[PDB]
Amino acid sequence: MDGVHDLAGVQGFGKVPHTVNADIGPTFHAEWEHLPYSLMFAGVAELGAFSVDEVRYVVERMEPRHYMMTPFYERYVIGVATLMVEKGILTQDELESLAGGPFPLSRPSESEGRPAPVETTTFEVGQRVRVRDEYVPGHIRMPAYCRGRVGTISHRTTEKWPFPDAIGHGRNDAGEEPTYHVKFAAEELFGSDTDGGSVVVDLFEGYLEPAA
Amino acid sequence: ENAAPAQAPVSDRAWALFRALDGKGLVPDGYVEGWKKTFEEDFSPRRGAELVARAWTDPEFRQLLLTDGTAAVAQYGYLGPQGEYIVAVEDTPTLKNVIVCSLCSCTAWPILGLPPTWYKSFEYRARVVREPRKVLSEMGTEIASDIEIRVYDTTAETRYMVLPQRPAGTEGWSQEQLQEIVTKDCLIGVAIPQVPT
Ligand SMILES: [Fe+3]
Ligand SMILES: [Mg+2]
Ligand SMILES: [Mg+2]
Ligand SMILES: [Mg+2]
Repeated sequence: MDGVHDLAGVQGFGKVPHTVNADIGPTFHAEWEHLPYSLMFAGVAELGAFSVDEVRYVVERMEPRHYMMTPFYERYVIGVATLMVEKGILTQDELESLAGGPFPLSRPSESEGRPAPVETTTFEVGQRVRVRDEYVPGHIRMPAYCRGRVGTISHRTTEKWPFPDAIGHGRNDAGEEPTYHVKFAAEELFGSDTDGGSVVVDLFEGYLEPAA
Repeated sequence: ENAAPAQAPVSDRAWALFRALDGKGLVPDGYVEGWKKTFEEDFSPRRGAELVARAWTDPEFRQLLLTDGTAAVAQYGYLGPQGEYIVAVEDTPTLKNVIVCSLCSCTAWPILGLPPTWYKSFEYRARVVREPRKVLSEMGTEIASDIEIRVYDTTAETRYMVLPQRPAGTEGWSQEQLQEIVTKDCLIGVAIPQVPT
């Protein structure tokens, strides 16, 4: 999904609000902040209602201005609540009644997702690969800066996982794929407009093809 | 008009979500309190620091940590949620590694701790992939010309930690002494371990 959450390479932001080893305070800066992750785990591991991938995608589905003005942990309150309503576990009415006021949710999905690709390649360390030049309106774990770009395999995982573009929509056809650490030269991603060296992106097999 | 939607206070919304689920019997007794304790007291960068100090003083372990980070971390019993497939990446005299999750906030929770606000910020997510040298400099870490910066974007299930270079002036230190100068920021890759003067 080419949403505002795909922030890598966006220009115009100011300084990162940190200097090294500065005090970051407590883990939680408010008494409610442990709730989104704890209730997500209730949903994933105790109820089986949704996957972690579905949590990432429901946050991506916040209305874009809403996303940009909402602090991190609040985005996951909104995302987990949204999934509980969409799965039929909770109603928005009851959430607003308990909350004492409005509880706007993420927007409905506009994609049914897609299955794990049937045709893929097992790549080896050192091989050159291109990121498939594809546009996916639902969940995908490919940041747009690497779409269509060429890099080299530095690692193939020894484990496999469900394809995000399927399991992030709760589909039954996510299969399993390994992922690949793909090293890109900074100039391949941003031309002359970068001060870095290389970027390594961890890309599912189904996002890749042999280069040239 | 680009205005924010009306919303009840976030505390009220978060506790409403808890109560709605709890009131339906869907949240076991003690469940969210147990997770808060795990997040606050068990997931910690002191664990990644212990792994770094061990790698610095034990060549055999260093080699395992760099080739099979999951196995190395499991010897310490530090695998966990958001930390099940671990890769450690080695800094060298010509290479500085830095970690981000540009799409959200993914972090090796059990050995780095939960990410701090700045790592989840839009500023870090947008900028460190494209101008990591400038970002690190602004944060207080100068990385010279002679060193490649390599940014790892945490986009799938690999969860990373940086194995920083061991600084001069620490020869012979105990693992406890070494652990002390390996901070959360050193594990993320934005800081270099510092030796007091
Ligand atoms: Fe993330
Ligand atoms: Mg975009
Ligand atoms: Mg607000
Ligand atoms: Mg209404």
